[PDB]
Amino acid sequence: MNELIGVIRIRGWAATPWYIQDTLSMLRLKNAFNAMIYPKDSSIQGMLNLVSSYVTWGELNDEGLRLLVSKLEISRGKKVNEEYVKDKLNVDFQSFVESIKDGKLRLNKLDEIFSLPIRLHPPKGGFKGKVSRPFRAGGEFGYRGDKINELIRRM
Amino acid sequence: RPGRCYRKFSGPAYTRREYIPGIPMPKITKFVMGNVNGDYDYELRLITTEKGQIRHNALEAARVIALKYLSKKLASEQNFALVVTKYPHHVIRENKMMAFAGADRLQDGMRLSFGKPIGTAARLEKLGELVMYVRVKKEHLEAAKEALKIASSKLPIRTKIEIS
Amino acid sequence: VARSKGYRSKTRKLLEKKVREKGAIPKLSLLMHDYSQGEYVVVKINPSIHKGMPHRRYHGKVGLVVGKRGKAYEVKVNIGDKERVLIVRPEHLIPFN
RNA sequence: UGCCCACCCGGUCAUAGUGAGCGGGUAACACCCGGACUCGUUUCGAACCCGGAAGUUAAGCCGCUCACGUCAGAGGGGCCGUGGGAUCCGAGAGGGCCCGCAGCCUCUCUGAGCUGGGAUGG
RNA sequence: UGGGGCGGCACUCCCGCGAAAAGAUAACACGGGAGCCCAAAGGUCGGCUCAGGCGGUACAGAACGCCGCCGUAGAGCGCAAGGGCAAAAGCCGGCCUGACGUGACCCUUCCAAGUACGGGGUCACGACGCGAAAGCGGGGCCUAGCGAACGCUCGUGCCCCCACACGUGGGGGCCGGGCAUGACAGAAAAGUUACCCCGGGGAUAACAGGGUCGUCGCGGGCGAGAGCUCACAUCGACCCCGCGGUUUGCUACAUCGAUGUCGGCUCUUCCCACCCUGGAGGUGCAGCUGCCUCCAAGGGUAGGGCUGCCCGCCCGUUAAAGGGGAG
RNA sequence: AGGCAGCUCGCGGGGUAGAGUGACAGAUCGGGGGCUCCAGGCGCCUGGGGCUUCCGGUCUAACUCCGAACCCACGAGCGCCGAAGAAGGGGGGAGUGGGUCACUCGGCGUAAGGUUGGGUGGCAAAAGGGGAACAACCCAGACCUGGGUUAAGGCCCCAAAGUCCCGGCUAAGUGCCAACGAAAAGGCGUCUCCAGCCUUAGACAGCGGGAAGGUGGGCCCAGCAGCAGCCAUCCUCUAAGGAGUGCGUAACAGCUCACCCGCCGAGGCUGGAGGCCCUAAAGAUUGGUCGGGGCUCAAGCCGGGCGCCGAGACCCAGGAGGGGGUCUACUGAGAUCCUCUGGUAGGGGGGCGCUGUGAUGGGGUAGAAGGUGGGUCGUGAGAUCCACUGGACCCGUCACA
RNA sequence: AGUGCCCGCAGCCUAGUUUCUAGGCGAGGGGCAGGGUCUGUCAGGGCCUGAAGCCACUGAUGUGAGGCUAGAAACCGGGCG
RNA sequence: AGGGUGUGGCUCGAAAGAAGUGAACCCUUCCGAAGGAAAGGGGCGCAAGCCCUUAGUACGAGGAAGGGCGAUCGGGGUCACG
Repeated sequence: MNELIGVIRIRGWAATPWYIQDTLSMLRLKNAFNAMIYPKDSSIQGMLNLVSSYVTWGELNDEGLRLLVSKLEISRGKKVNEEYVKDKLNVDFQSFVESIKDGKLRLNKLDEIFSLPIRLHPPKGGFKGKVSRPFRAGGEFGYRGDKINELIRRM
Repeated sequence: RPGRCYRKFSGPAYTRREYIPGIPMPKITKFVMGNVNGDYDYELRLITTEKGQIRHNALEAARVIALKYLSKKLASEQNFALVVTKYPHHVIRENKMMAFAGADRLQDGMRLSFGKPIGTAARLEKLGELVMYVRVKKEHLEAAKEALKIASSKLPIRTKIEIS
Repeated sequence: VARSKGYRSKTRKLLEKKVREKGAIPKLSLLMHDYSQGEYVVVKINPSIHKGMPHRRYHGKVGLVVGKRGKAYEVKVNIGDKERVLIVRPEHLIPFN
């Protein structure tokens, strides 16, 4: 159990039950191939259990986190007056970490607090890399331990 | 009416006599045969496999066939005892109205199609429940094997035997 | 077959009381404490007492003390997206938490 | 001193109960004395009501022991569910499996009255 | 309304079950009730505690009474059910009439999310009644026992009655009560039309597909029994498990601006659960005649009488005079 | 300036699944003990009748001493939307009251592409890919063009990619089928796995002998001389034998059965379960299959695995439009930023055409109008143009009808 | 009858503008009020009251007129067979 | 069956469209989105292949420059096959 957790959605947004369709919406997972980071807690645990059959989640590593963040683009940015700017440097931080953060003026120091929705890329070589059905428990949908880190590294 | 008509479950149980008038008398009347309290050694029982309901009509026939096979074997009071476990607590109901009223332009069809009591069944709810069993000594288990097995030939559901 | 909308309809065990507490009203200790505005209460109908019996539709819920009239209290409860007031004698009220 | 020991006023409403055995009272509590007046018995001072108060721990009360009832703890045994998912098995009935939860009965052993407010007794 | 009619009321309100531990939740689902009754079966106060069982006493008795012991409801509480109830809501006495007038808020009716009644709850003002009192009493221990407009009638203190005022009579209004509508959220209401007609309806009947298989035919399992002995040569009782969609039962998915309805005639084809013809076998097969199993659909499988048929009965031959499909 | 479609924590509610019946209400099977009455037989015994107690078992939609998962209330917390795009209040205009199916938990009914309920999902109004075609099955929500990567599925050919790998099994074309297509039984037919019993102190099987006798004891029985109807049973005995199994026989006799020896040197035997396969297993609609082709150390199945193809889902690039946050214009035109992008009933925003009226910098006409064909503009609605034909009247702009 | 309390938007003022719910003013608005009226014997209960509508064009919808279009058996009057 | 669609073949092309102030067609150089190789090397796995390297390199949808060539293309009709 570590604080830094993440999730990737692989299912679409049709045929999505009323229970869950808004949850990912409440989890800002509007549509598949998206991610963000959360502080782990029992309160978060409920959603992942309830949305397990639609997503994949687990504990990040340093390698994944650095790779994950490096993707924020012209329309994939922090809540910096909306605009989803392309981070691309501390420059966007340097002029805009002075709003909610304190002391985080280094690109490396984003290991604590919050983020926004990010638009992912398809997993390389097929999400069905060794699997064929996306619906095996313990292998496909839900919690995958550290292995989520390599799974996102493929992304 | 064929035995396939009531094999599965169609709805809840049906038990309260005071709420369900006019139950036809079950065929089975005697449930224990042989010298109970007699000394027995082999302790073989009978086990079912899948769920369902068993009509008493077959059971009573199963009761008779078991007795004759044992009765001819050694005796009826000899070192053996047959006891059937279950009782026909469950009651079946059938819309017989399509027989009488089904040919005179009366309220035919599914109209008022609640069932009517014509038979009873011994309900099965657990996987592998006792149905009958027989107690013998060491020297007659071989005759007891088919003795249960021949009875099982008439039961609607697949059955299992054991030795104890 | 539509069911009658009797004020106690479909209550075969809703008003059944565990045998360990039958008889006349035991819990005098609960009643004696008094409520004021803003208090939060839980409704638990006593089937024994025939006075001021709240309808079953609002049983086992969270209530708010908004005032007092006579020997009884009135209680605000949200059921759907509306508001309602239940004027009840205190002998079906237990403090929350 | 003290505090608990009963009592009156209680809360908890059986783990606090019931039944039997035994122990404790010169205070407290009853038993117990007697009814003219109060009141009262579709007869009775039985009971109630009043006036009392010798005796007395046998009742009750109280404590303890043992039984059963009863709450739990553990053990043994009995019995067995349900949410979440799959172009999984099975024709179906049904069942396994991965994700979350259990409880149910019955025997054995072990405990089993707590507590607020005031006038006696130590 | 599982076409319509007949059937019944599931058409008014209530209990449980249905109904799946919030609420709501269908059935021409099941088991049932009401269109009242009570001046005491109502209010209060007071007193006693039931059904049942045990022991002893004349008549005396299982059960009339009486004296003791046990009895956690197993009685009783008006009416169906459910629930609730033991110094009581039960039983017995005392006094009473709150089963109160007026004006309120609220619950159910009627979830969430509109609303007539009815029932019920909580009140204030006033006076009552009970008890010493606290207090309890606007009916029945709680959940069924009920009716809008309009018009009529009743009680109520006034109000109004005219193009001038006034007088008397007579009218009109309020506010509440009664007079009803059970098809019970309220028209005043009998049958046939096969002489029918009209606009429609596959939201829907009849023939004809599809689904299904209670029935029907067939199959298999098992085997009480009969056969001289011997269950399985042949017959197989009680039961059990399967198939076909040949009739017959339901289904209303398709067809109502038409898919023209029984039989029969002719004519074609199919299928095999084989009637015969071919092959093989068993037999309680001396041979013939038998009886039965299996394979085998190539071919054949008539002619008459009665009946419109189908079915059915029968005539005389033949190898027999198989049975079904193809809208 | 809070709001709440989710979750967590805290704090409450519950009688359903289940379970129990000595905890009520009922249902229901037996035995034991005692008491009581009757019938029979010789005070006793037997059978039957009633009562009690003890012990055991079988069920409950209208039974519940108990009782989950679970669902719900409220507070707090998390999380999300919010002054770019706003809890509440008011107002204009509707259609909608016949649903269906799939999955899942019911009821009715056996059943049903039946009906009637709870929840979810499509579809209706949802294209695109697979399932052969397809309303509903799975993937997945189509501003457009283009590039790339991927999903559900599939990968011998039709047809894009694997005649891809390991191990094992199937002989029927069983099969090559998610939504769909065979029961009980029989099979040592085959392929793997649990028990139990004998085995080098010689296992099973196999091959010859001893395989026996008083005695064929026998009872009734002509004789049953095991085996006509009931049945016992000793040593001559030992590396071996029964007073003895099935054939038998009128009765025998006899052949065998049971046991040891001689060879024999590998397992053998009996209950158990499973996979695949065979019978069970029969319909024609007219004609033969898994889609076919066709496939048998598989192009099948099982255990697994490895690598790829595959859409409009996702990424990117370019263009477009809506909505929302700066400039000019006698009233529409520009710049910039964010963002949104299936579609009936319905509502709303804006735009072209036809004919007439007023005007109108205005204009156009014997070379108009119209027709035919063809360029060019515009998403389109349409506009607009060139050759010819025609032979006398016709447009642009604004506003209006 | 038409007023009196309070929260509080935009804007304004104040100094910081630290960049500003920091505070006042606070239209509008909201909540408690109050008042007029009938009714109730008081609480109450019903209604009205915080100063803006009218007119004209176009538009939409309801209602009544044939009433988007078309579609019947019917009945009646008066004539003609 | 028909239509749109790709490749072509053959046909009409006066103007109205491009175009000699350069169409169409060839090269050469450059930039480069996401995405994304291979031979060789070494190792591992029975195998089927993967792992680091070669490398986000060659490559690439799109866009820029130069050159050489020299007049039809765009467009209409039909037909072949996908």
